[PDB]
Amino acid sequence: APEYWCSIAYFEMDVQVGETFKVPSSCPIVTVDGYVDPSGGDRFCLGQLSNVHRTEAIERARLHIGKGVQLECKGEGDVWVRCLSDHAVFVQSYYLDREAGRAPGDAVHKIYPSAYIKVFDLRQCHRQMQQQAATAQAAAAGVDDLRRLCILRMSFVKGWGPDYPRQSIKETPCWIEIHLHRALQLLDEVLH
Amino acid sequence: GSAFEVEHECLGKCQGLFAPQFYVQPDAPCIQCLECCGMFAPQTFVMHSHRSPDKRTCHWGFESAKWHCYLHVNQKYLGTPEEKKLKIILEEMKEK
Ligand code: NI
Ligand code: NI
Repeated sequence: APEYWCSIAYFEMDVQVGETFKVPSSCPIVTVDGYVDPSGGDRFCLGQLSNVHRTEAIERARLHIGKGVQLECKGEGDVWVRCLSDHAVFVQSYYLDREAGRAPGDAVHKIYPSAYIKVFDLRQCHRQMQQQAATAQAAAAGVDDLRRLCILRMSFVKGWGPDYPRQSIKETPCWIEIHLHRALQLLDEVLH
Repeated sequence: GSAFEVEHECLGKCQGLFAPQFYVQPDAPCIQCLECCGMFAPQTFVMHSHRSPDKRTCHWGFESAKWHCYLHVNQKYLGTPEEKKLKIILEEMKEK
């Protein structure tokens, strides 16, 4: 159904850099890297982007983005990441929180170079969604929270931990937030 | 003179000195932990760390077999003359 299967916003620390990259439903695999072709379509390059508030440190980091990552939408809306870069990437995924037995949002998931890891399951998201809503309703008789089930965030190069010099992802020199549109349509139906 | 420093960031971190002279067989100890002074084969170096993971971090997809993807030059050599030279030598050492 949806026109774009996700859309991706690039940030350097707490400032969005560049425009939001929308990914057409006919481009199930989208590469996000450190090079410079501005085309659009199935590749979102970050090498070329300007930022008036850029620092030496952010510049340094941008060098390691390199081949970056692929984000692949598999069949029934499941999302995989493949880390083409030669530096690891760090991810926020409730699915990975679950798979590893951690409380939601209470871990960061380092993905290692060459790795190909599954970071979201549409059916699970939809189930968790239906279920939490149906219960909270019937108890009476996390909208901002349910929303977060349909979103991944990832930092190239540097992780953020308690546990790390930097505490949140907006303190990392170059990261992205990825809104998954089928998940968001489903939650829209659920909320009605 | 000919050995250069290297590093990895898997399941921890470790810095070492790589001597291309000694890398004569796949299993040849050519890298020394700058902390413990032990000599490691590349694959075993990639498994060698004195720090333990935060256990707030979860590590996905790691394999020592893929050491070639994880081993880099020391950040000391960054934004320096020698960055670009050492990478090709390192890349050459990955081919073998
Ligand atoms: Ni060890
Ligand atoms: Ni030790």
